[PDB]
Amino acid sequence: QAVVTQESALTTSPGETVTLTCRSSTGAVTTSNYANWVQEKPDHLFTGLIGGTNNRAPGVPARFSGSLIGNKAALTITGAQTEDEAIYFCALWYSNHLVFGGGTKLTVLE
Amino acid sequence: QAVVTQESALTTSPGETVTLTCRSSTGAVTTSNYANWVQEKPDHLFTGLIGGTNNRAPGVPARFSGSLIGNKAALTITGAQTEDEAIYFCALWYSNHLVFGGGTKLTVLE
Amino acid sequence: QAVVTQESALTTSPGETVTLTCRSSTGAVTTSNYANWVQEKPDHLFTGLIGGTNNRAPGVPARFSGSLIGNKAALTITGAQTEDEAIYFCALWYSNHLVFGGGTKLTVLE
Amino acid sequence: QAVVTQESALTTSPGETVTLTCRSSTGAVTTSNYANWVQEKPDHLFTGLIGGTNNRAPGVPARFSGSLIGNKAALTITGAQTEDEAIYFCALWYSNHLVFGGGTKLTVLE
Amino acid sequence: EVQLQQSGAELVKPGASVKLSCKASGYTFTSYWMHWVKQRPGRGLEWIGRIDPNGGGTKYNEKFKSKATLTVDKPSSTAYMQLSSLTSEDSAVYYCARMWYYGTYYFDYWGQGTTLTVSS
Amino acid sequence: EVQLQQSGAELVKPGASVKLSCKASGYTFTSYWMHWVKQRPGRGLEWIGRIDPNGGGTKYNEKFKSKATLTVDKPSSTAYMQLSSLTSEDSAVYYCARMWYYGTYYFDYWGQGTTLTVSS
Amino acid sequence: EVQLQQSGAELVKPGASVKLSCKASGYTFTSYWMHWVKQRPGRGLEWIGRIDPNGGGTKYNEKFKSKATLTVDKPSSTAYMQLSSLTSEDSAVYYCARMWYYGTYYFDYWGQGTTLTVSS
Amino acid sequence: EVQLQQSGAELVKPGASVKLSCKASGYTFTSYWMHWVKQRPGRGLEWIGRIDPNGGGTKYNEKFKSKATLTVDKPSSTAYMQLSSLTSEDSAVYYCARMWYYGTYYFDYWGQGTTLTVSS
Ligand SMILES: Oc1c2ccccc2cc2ccccc12
Ligand SMILES: Oc1c2ccccc2cc2ccccc12
Ligand SMILES: Oc1c2ccccc2cc2ccccc12
Ligand SMILES: Oc1c2ccccc2cc2ccccc12
Repeated sequence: QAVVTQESALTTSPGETVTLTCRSSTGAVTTSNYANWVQEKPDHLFTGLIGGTNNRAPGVPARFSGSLIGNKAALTITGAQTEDEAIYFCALWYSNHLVFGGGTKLTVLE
Repeated sequence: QAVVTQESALTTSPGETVTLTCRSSTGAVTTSNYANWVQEKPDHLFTGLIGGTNNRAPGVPARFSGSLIGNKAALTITGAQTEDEAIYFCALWYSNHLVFGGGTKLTVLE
Repeated sequence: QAVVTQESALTTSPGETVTLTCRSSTGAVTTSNYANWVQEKPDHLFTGLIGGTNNRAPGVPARFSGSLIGNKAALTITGAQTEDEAIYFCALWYSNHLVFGGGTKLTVLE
Repeated sequence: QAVVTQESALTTSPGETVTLTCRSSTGAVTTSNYANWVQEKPDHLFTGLIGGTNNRAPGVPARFSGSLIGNKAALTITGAQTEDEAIYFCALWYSNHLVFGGGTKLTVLE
Repeated sequence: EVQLQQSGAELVKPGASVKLSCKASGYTFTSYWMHWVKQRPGRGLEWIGRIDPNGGGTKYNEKFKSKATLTVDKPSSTAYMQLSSLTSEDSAVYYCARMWYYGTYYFDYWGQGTTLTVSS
Repeated sequence: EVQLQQSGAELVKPGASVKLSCKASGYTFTSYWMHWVKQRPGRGLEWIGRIDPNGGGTKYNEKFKSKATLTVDKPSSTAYMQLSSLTSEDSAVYYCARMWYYGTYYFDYWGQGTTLTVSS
Repeated sequence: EVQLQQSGAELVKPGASVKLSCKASGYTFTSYWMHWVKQRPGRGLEWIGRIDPNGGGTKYNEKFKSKATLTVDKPSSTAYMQLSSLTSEDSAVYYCARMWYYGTYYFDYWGQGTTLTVSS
Repeated sequence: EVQLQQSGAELVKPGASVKLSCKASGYTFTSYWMHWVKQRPGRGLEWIGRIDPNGGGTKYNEKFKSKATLTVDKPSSTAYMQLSSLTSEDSAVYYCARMWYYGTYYFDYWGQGTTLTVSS
């Protein structure tokens, strides 16, 4: 089956820029995958940040942006804040269903 | 049996007004149900906010108010604060016993 | 066997005075019981506050005091602070071994 | 097998100096053990502080220092801060593999 | 406030019978009503029974109608929950809940919940 | 916002069939798509199915293709997930996820997730 | 302060025997007393035993009187708890607790608690 | 920084074989060493293996010497852990840990840990 792989955790500082990657086990992540990025904060609260590779949900700041890099999809966060500390999951569309990665825990200190 | 249904989570902002609904599986929530609203905060602490549809516990601010809307009971919170972030359960009286919903987690950001 | 009973939770305000009780199932709590009071805070951290009914551990403020009241031992906290929010367990000595109650969770708001 | 023993918890104050010890069950902790000290903070985040007895990871302040004392390895923290509150694990090298202690929980109040 | 008072924790073993208590600190038992609510982790809170002191009216359900029973106590003033034939499945936190519903103001104050362990 | 609406919790028993709901508060069902995602503790989130209201297109997997089924509802406007032959292994939090993917802007708003307990 | 010192964690297997230690940093063993308290999740804290160094007085209960045993140590100065015939049910955090009770001031300082795992 | 990179999560079933990866972002594989550490809840962290890229030196223990095996990868540059004959007991978080130990300064940066679930 399709396995999605992302890093387990990245530590960062406020005002610093961090990148989260997401690879497909089937080959390249392409725009038919419509790469999804969803922030999870404590108590199982999921919030969709970006859909279809690079499209922002209403009121996600422009500091968050998605893109394809090489064979992977990337989520980049510019000028990290302390409020940005969460678990960022990647979900890829494979024709008719999503497949999720394990989620990248982002630590901001502090 | 009687099943009570409420939303699983609502996200809000401070100073903003939010509404929590509670439906009966038996038909309309009526005033014989004496709709109960109980705030739960971390470490299994339950506090009764409103009983019998619209009656406040001593020292619940007037920003919290219950009512019947259509076939459902509603709890409305005016001018949300950050301290308002909790799990709000609905309990309905069916002749001789309460029946609880799953609880609506309210997130305030922030 | 000997069962020790205390309240499950008390809610309080800062600057306000709260009392925690502890009863013996064998009869009166007496000074041969050397009533013990131990504060527990998150991550299983236990700190002995009072031993032998009324004797303070070094540097417990004088706001904490133990005593016998009727057939129960009491712990009273004067001028509650927000830092006082913890789980207060009672332990009684029955000749050669302690026996613990369930612990009274104290909430301070806030 | 090789068992590593450290204290379960030490409570401290800010500006105060605390020491964490780590003993080998095989004999003395020696410099062939390359004593490792790794801070763990909530949500399973491990950060290597000191390796090979006394060598700091880049940007660990000079307040943290490791050493051998008697038959044990020690980690000493000078001028404790509130941010220093974590679980400090000791790991010893036995020829080709690490062996971990249980981790010393450090509480700073506050 | 006004406040409800339950015991912190109770330990029992399969087959035994346990009683949990619910005290009113500063009210009228003769007017009002009482509930018992079971919270297990991920089962939410499950409504169990009721209680009336004089003649009586302690009402359960055709799962509770057997081992689960509720009661009152006069000179001190307390509400009771009994669990006969304790099972390992009975382990949870039991909440009692306390006042008004007569036609006056104000609200119940949910007890703090009794943790029942079974068995160790 | 726009927002997704699911029920807080549902209780079921092994062998039974349960239905979970997903409501759109302020959108167009006729344009968009819907997912159901199972989160168990330490299994992460497992992608399950899909849904289309008109003719249909509710797509699962050769583990889900049996008891797990998805659906829509017109006059009110709701998406459905069915779990036939409920097992104790089916206990988890099921997330529904909601809008766009037509060629316009903006994003889905993940529902809050329905906790399904089985059984007590 | 004064402070109690226990080991962080111990790993054992069913059938084996384990010993847990409790050190005094800056006191008099010859005057005082020692406890061992088992905390399991949701069992609360269960009182177990005692200890006296000279002739002796290490006191348990007719569940503990078998595998559970307590002790002292002179030149270094330590209190002991033994668990013979380790079971998977023995897995918990064991607290030792430390000073006074002679007729002087001040208080015990509860150890940090030894996590015993059984088995992996 | 410098930083270690592992996959977030992997799902497997009893009997299968899984491989977990550990990447160096900005270092020299030819100089240094690599570990794999299993953390289960309440088992703490259990040291497992090792690895050397050229001829080799991947060292385990007479419990790990069977299904557990470690490795390297050259053109990309990665360390490997294999779990053959996966069991339900193998479910944990596996940490890889990364640099120096040659005779230079500075320190390893522990990976973020791969959550292995088995099975659902
Ligand atoms: O005990 C109760 C209640 C308890 C909780 C909520 C509503 C109630 C309504 C009641 C109405 C009549 C008699 C008793 C009642
Ligand atoms: O429903 C969806 C999606 C859902 C989530 C993410 C990407 C999607 C792409 C789609 C493309 C075509 C039709 C439906 C689609
Ligand atoms: O060891 C102890 C105690 C330990 C804890 C609490 C009270 C105690 C009273 C004691 C009285 C006499 C001898 C030993 C005693
Ligand atoms: O890989 C290692 C180590 C890893 C962790 C801690 C100490 C180490 C010492 C080493 C000494 C020689 C060779 C490899 C070594």
